[PDB]
Amino acid sequence: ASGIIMDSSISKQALSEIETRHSEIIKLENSIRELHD
Amino acid sequence: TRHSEIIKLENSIRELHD
Amino acid sequence: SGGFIRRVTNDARENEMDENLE
Amino acid sequence: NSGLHIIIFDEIDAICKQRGSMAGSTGVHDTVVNQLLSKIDGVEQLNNILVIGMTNRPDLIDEALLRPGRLEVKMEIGLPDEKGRLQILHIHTARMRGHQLLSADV
Repeated sequence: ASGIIMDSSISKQALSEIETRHSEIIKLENSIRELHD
Repeated sequence: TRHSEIIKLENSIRELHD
Repeated sequence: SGGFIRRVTNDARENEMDENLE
Repeated sequence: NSGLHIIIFDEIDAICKQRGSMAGSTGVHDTVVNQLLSKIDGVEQLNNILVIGMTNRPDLIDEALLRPGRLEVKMEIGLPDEKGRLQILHIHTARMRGHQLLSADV
C-alpha cells in the first residue's frame, strides 16, 4: 500500500465587482456646499 | 432604484437652487 | 427608495452609508 | 567598482539533490535546482558575489553544480591530531588563566 503524498495550490481573484462608480459622490457634496454658501 | 432616488435628489436640489 | 448602495462589497461600510443617504 | 555581497547557504543538501531522482517530488524540487543553476551563472554575468555551502553528505549534491565556475574550492574538515588538540585546549582556557581561576597543577 504505497501512500503518503502531497500537493500544490493556486488561487483566483473572485472579487471582480467594481467599486469606483459608487465612490464618486463628490459632486453632490459640491452642490450642497453651493447651497450652504 | 438608483435612478429614481438620484433624479429625485437632483430635482429637489435644482428647485431649491432656483 | 429601499437603499442607495449596491452591496457588491458587503461589509458594514456600505450599510451605514446607505442609511445616512436615506 | 561595486562592493561585495555574501550569501551563506546552510545544509545545502536539503533542496539541491540530483535532478531526475524523484521526479522533482511533485515538481518543486526540480524547478528550484534549475532556477538556482540559471541564476548563479547565466547569459547575464555577475562579478561581485560569493556563495558558501556546508553539508555532511557531499556525494548527493547535483553534479552540474560542483563544476569550476560555480563552486570551485571544495574543502574537507576532519578530526585534529595531537598538536591540534593542544591548540584547541589552549583556545578555550584563556579567560580562566587570565583571572587566576585555574590551579597551578593542571
